[PDB]
Amino acid sequence: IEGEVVEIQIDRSITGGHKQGKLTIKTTDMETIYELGNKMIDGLTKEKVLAGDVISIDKASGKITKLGRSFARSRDYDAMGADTRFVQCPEGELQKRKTVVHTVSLHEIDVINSRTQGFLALFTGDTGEIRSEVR
Amino acid sequence: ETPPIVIDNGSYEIKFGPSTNKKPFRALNALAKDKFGTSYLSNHIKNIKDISSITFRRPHELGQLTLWELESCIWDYCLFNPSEFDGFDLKEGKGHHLVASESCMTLPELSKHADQVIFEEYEFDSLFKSPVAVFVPFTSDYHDFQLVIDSGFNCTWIIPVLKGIPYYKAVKKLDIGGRFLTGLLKETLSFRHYNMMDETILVNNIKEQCLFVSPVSYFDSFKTKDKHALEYVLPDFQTSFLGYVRNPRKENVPLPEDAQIITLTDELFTIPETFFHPEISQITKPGIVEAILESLSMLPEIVRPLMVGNIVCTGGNFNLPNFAQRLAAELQRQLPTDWTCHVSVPEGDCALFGWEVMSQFAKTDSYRKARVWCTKHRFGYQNWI
Amino acid sequence: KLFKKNNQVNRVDLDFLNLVFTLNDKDLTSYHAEEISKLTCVKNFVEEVNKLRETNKQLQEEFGEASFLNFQDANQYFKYSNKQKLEGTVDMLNFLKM
Amino acid sequence: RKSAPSTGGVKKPHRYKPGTVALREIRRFQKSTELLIRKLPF
Amino acid sequence: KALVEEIDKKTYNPDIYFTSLDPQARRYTSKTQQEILQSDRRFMELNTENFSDLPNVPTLLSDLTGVPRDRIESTTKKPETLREIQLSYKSTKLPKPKRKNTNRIVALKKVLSSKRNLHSFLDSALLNLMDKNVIYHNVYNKRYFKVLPLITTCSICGGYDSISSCVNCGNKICSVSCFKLHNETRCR
Amino acid sequence: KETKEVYEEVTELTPEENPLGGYGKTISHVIVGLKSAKGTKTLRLDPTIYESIQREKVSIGDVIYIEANTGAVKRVGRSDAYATEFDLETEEYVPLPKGEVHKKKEIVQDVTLHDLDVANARPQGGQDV
Ligand SMILES: Nc1ncnc2c1ncn2[C@@H]1O[C@H](COP(=O)(O)OP(=O)(O)O)[C@@H](O)[C@H]1O
Ligand code: BEF
Ligand SMILES: [Mg+2]
Ligand SMILES: [Zn+2]
Ligand SMILES: [Zn+2]
Repeated sequence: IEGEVVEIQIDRSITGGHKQGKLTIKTTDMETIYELGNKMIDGLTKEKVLAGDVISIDKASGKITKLGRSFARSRDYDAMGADTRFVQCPEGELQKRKTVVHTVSLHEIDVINSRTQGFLALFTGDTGEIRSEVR
Repeated sequence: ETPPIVIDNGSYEIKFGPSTNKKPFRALNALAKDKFGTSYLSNHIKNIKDISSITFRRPHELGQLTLWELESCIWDYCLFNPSEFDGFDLKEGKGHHLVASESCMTLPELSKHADQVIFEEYEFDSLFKSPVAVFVPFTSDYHDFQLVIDSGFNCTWIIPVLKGIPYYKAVKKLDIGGRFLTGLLKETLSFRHYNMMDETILVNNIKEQCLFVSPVSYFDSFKTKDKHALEYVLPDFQTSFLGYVRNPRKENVPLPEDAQIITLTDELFTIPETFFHPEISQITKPGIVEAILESLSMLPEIVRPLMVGNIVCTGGNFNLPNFAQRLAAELQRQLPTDWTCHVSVPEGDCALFGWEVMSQFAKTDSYRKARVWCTKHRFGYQNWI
Repeated sequence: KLFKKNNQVNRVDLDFLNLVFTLNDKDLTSYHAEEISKLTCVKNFVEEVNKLRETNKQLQEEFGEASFLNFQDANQYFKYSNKQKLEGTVDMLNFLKM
Repeated sequence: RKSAPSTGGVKKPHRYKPGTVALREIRRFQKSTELLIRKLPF
Repeated sequence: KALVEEIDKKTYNPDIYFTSLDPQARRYTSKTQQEILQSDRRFMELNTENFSDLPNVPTLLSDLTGVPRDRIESTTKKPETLREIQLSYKSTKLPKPKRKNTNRIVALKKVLSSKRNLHSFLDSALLNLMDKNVIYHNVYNKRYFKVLPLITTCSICGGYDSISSCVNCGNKICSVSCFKLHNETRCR
Repeated sequence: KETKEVYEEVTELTPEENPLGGYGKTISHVIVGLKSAKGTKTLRLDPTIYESIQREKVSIGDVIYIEANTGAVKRVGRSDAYATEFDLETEEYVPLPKGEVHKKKEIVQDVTLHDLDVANARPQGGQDV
């Protein structure tokens, strides 16, 4: 789920419930509002997310993709000083499930499986005689 | 005459007939106050050709049965007419026995007045009345401990029974019943279509013939609605008064009867879901499962698993398909693994099942014990607490 | 994700079978080892596994392996609570013997 | 007995008609040419 | 996160950060009788099988429940039964007592009339049922609504997939068109 | 070959105190409950398993499977029972398991001694040096 936001609501723990949260998200076509998920307050507070940016959330992963700031009207967004690479025009509809095609080779898979952090070994070349049963 | 007349006082239909035939007869208990200038008896409503103009006053209301004049007229039209109902003849009934069925929530004043009405107008020498759950033990040979659900036309009831005797201390009621499916069904049809007025049998027969009860939850029903749809044709009131069932794979009749094909994909499942999650229908009803668990909680732990071990169903709410497996799955949940529950609900038909049960009860010694203060120790339920 | 999904199916705990023994060195002696491995094998559990088999027999006499629950045990709930304990504890003591 | 009183006497079906045609015309045909003040005063 | 953050020695609220981002005016998360009133009204309508009877339905529910009809209709959009039972068959029924006034009615009212009506039956004081209602209904809690309560499927197009809720009304919407018209026409 | 008995939402959890010694504080017992599908059942255990499940960071209302052999328990995920608790979330929906409160399954494994001795020689563990 992507779309331009306006502000971010992150509340504290109170008597009634866990927290308070109501994100209004805008796009080119239609703008709506959603609510937090307890963990999402921590996820949004991990980084200093500025109010009014195009950030995409995959609920299957929960990874914030701060691609750029909210385009909306560029009269207030005409002198960023570079940054965000000419932001991005919002696409409108929000509920989208797009497949991701990833191309990998057998070496990457076995190197990843071999060690605790196989990607670092892949990027450094210290694999050291990978065992055959893994292969 | 030892074999009595098996009278089953029901809000929708009152069963009757002798205690010998294997097939009970049908007679709707309602008045068709037709606006076009005619009025019909209890068996002259199914032969009328105009339905878009009617407003009935049923004797049975949310509380109790009210219009005694209509009930008496239906009684004297039913028993004193042997041509309409073959094999049903009785002039006075001085020596004839009688069996009557009524709700457990009957007030003492109603019990006294009704029993006196029987004793004075019909002069039955002996009679016996009890709620439908009390007939379950009669099915020693007669049973002792069962749990009975009475999904009545007015209100659904929960009856714990021990020693063949109801336990009225933990009796629970839930108004969700007949009377209601047609309610949200008609409301949804009016919301998704045009406005229809002055009709009370279209939605009822629609529920009776082309609905079922929520395969396991709301989810299966609300996506499988499209593939398992059925386009019931609304009978246009300009020429027609009764409709028929159509399905996109087993079309009974494909001709447009006065056009106007209604696509019943959505709202096929609302009422079949109000029995457990009324919050979907924006109503604060508990549900049958919450009521039964509350009644069991009030029941002592010594007797709790025994009642859930033998579950039976009474009433016509179970006539529609897809009812036994859902309730079985539900009672499978809630109850922990320590206590195991067995499903022994009647196979659909229950009004006839209760008729057969009371027919059997008329042939045993149970009827000869509490047969005629009359509404106190024989028809009275205080001695059975 | 595509790999660490069958660990809930085909995982086998070699540690459960005591096949990681090399890491379990610096905490044990043998004077308890042989004594317990014999005593708990025969004399400590002869009075337990046989008692729990007797509770199996007690369940059988209780109600037909729960067959006569609604007809015989209908009016008695204490025997119900005995029957819930018997088979559970005998299975747990079988686990204890393994 | 049976039913000595009643036996009908008065029944009448009615309600709606005048507004149904107007609403169907409004939905199937837009409205224009609004009211103008009387010509002779002007 | 980026290293070195500038704090103005004010606000200093690490967990709280927002202004409102409401577009909802009211307090959805924090600070009823309207719910139960509409519930009983739509329940009596659920009892009715006629749409022409709908004007007569409020009169029936006012006569049965006893609550005034005017206030209920403005807000929301059995002794009586014994009374018409007594007046129904004045020519047939004969109400003669048989000592019934001093033998059974006391314990009868203790057992059956412990809760006078269905509303009391669902809220019996002999045990707990409203808390039982909340425990069983694992859908929403009371008072503090941390979820911005909502409703059912697409109300116009009849769609099923991609359901969501409009900001103001809360009327559930799905797909497009109906998701747009149920927002524009129901924009409150 | 080897057989395993495993116990599989969670109804509740509650610890049970005075240590009668120099220890600071502890719980005499811990009582928990598991929902599952084939009926629910409560469970009494030792605060060690309570500590382990606390380290697993599992919500009170959640689906949990607990190993009877050693007590190792991992977060199965957010159960399907508490669906759409809020408008947006990230936890897996994890449909509730269909089975008894406790389940016994037979496992057959085929390994070589070469895996055995390298497993023996290679050390394991967590934060130890
Ligand atoms: N086709 C149907 N679908 C669902 N429910 C039905 C159908 N036909 C009848 N019923 C229900 O069966 C109930 C039977 O109630 P009944 O036993 O007559 O109550 P009582 O015993 O109090 O007179 C009716 O109240 C109605 O709710
Ligand atoms: F009142 Be019913 F339909 F038997
Ligand atoms: Mg009946
Ligand atoms: Zn729609
Ligand atoms: Zn809105």
